[PDB]
Amino acid sequence: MNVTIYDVAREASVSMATVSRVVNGNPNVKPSTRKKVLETIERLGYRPNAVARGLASKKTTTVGVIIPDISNIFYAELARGIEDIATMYKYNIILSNSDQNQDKELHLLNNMLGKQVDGIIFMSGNVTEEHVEELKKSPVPVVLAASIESTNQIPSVTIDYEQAAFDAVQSLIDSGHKNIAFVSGTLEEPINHAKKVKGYKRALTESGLPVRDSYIVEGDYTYDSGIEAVEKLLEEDEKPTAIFVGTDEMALGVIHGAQDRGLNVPNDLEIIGFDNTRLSTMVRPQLTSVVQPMYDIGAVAMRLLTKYMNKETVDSSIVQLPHRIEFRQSTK
Amino acid sequence: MNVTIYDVAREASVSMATVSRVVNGNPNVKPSTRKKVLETIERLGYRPNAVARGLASKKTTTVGVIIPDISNIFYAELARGIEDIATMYKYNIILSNSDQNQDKELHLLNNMLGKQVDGIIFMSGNVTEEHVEELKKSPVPVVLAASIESTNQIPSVTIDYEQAAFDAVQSLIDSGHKNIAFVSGTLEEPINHAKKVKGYKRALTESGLPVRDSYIVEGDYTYDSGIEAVEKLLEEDEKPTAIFVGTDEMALGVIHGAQDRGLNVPNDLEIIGFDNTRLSTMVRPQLTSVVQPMYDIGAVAMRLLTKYMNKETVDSSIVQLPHRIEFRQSTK
Amino acid sequence: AQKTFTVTADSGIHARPATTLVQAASKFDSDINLEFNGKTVNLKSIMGVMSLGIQKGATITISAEGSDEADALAALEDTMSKEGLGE
Amino acid sequence: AQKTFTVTADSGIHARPATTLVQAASKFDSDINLEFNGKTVNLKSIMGVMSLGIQKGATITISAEGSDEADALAALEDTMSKEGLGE
DNA sequence: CTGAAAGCGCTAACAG
DNA sequence: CTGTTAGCGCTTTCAG
Repeated sequence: MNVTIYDVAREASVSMATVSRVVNGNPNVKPSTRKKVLETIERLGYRPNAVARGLASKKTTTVGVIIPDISNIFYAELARGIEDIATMYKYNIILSNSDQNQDKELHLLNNMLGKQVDGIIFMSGNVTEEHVEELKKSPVPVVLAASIESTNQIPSVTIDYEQAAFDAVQSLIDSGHKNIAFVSGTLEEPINHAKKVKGYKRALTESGLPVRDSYIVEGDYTYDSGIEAVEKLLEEDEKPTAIFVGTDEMALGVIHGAQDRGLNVPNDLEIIGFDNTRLSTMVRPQLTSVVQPMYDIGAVAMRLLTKYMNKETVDSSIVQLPHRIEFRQSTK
Repeated sequence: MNVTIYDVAREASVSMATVSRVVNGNPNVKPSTRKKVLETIERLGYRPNAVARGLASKKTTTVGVIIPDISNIFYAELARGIEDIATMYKYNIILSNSDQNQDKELHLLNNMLGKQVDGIIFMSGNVTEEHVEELKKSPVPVVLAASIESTNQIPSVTIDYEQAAFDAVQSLIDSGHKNIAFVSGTLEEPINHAKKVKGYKRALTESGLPVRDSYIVEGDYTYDSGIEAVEKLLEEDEKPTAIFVGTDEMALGVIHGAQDRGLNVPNDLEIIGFDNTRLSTMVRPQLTSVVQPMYDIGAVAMRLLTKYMNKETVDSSIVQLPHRIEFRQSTK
Repeated sequence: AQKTFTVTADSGIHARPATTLVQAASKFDSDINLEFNGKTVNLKSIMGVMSLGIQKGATITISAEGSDEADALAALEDTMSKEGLGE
Repeated sequence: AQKTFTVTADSGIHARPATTLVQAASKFDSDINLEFNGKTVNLKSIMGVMSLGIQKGATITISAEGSDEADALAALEDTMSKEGLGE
């Protein structure tokens, strides 16, 4: 434990500039004299100090990650995605929950940089103009993962929530649907307003079915917003023939409330979701959804950050990742 | 460059020791100076590097936390209650997934330790014998969370799994159940063989309603396994009027399972899960599940650990947070 | 100095809601106390509150004793309802 | 040096499966690259692999070439099998 | 209260 | 290959 590097320099009877080498598999050191020292090392119980080194070498081999909430499956999988990769590349990570609130993100980003990180993976649902003023000042590489960025000024990783919007709905147009509604999350959110509705919309105007502003019923992302969004859409008027939901947990509500009034999901109303989270199979008629690989985003995000931190010029700081449709049984 | 302790020393015209004492906000340094320094400080934009200070103080103000899988609902909540409190206590949390497998848990421990944590929230589904060995010889405090190990040699937080289960079965027994089975996670993991099955068993031999080792079918903790554990149990001579699932996801796979077979969960066979993650609500017959305070385990697992690091000592190193059930539609 | 609330929030005094009641009572110097079912706990200890297991419907008594009692009480009232736990 | 499989896992070459595969194929000196639907990428890169978008039922070809080339194949074949993504 | 060396353990130029 | 010489940026006994 306290047997410092110097303590070992004695057992091995070599300098410390030398154990420093053995410890890190340095450039040349006799196989006999290296396993000689590494030998008396384990003998003791010496444990290299990551803080002494951090200081002496200005690198910690730890990244800082700031996601809204590791409690919500979305981020957690994304987080898993990051961790496995940081580890794959011998990095420890520092996790902190911001909860999408403007101050903490900056506090954290400070404590982070203050805690001497080697890179930052930031993720939020609304990357304010200030954030970029902010994030661009950092002294280390920074990348967004599935995070809503505008000027494409700071490296990001994601899938075209716009195309994925279009592709998803199109599927529905191709089958004979003129009255297709759209449930979604907080309107004050880029992913929604910015790309979600955009895709949905152009989808129709592209087919010639301008859309009823009302046909964009929203709500907080829970299963609650589901039976909610349904009841409202239905009784209201026109009783759409198909729905589209901004996530999976909502799509579920969309499906039960539709079964509650009396409709048949596979038939009468065909619904379709986004994300395709575990729960996409955990429902009555399994929910056809638009695949968003949150694990690859995080995995990739961290990997990009890995190059930057190792100075390789791996350009295309804006990475897109294949999304896709998975029709299980929901949509005829 | 980036900015130093000595810098503030000039701009404030005080000694680096003065600057140190205000950043640390230690007692006594006249309001006259404590003030002067603090301006030189936020105007100059200083940020002290936690690494340099770690070396100096033997303290990093950050804890390691081995964890099975952060992607998993159960631990994701556990990891939020932790973080949540570690923040509350000005603590940063390093984190790496272990995958319940014995060798990683032991590599993380030294990577963590050498990184110099100040505490370690350890949590596994199977504490080993060699486990308590290296844990007892750790330099820094430690406590297990949503994890249990025999000898009680280590501080810890958890629930009464034996009672938690026994009460579930009981809820059924008293209702008119003689045949009730147990679909469970990996029997080779103590959480199952040690307290889950025991609870279940006794509950029966208690009311004198004996058990066929057959009724104890084993699945992994997957939604599918739940669909597989029901079809097997329905492929029994005298089918069980009730089942007890060691998870809610699993229980979700048992519910749909019976439905896709021909039984309507509430009547034909009542189903009671464990944990009470959001999922319970997302199912047709809302799933009645024993309740376990995930956030509370970590909340408490971490706060407790702050006591040990913060030298204060309070007695209850083996906390058992209460439980209860939540009867939804799934059963009486 | 104090008050009695009907904890009506589904999760009772648990999770994020709870971790806040325990934060807000820590911002005030006064001595804050919470009794429930006849046992008492420092409204400032996460390990104490969280270990009681207050369910929806329980009746709890938050009590302040000290210089700023009022600021806090007037404080653990707002939080209580802004976090919708009691009345 | 070469082998063709068909991912039969419902996630295809994604999440852990793909990292455990790359990783599994990142411990070999011999070169290795995965090809599919026209594109070919370094099977040693996490950015490359998760670019293809490989879904289930997709068909892929693993090609190794180097001093370890031989075992390189047995190794990834196993991991494809035991990780149950391709068979 | 407030300076003043004395380094925490390591690594990093640069010898040899 | 391997030593030797310096610090990295803070915090601390002690002193006055």
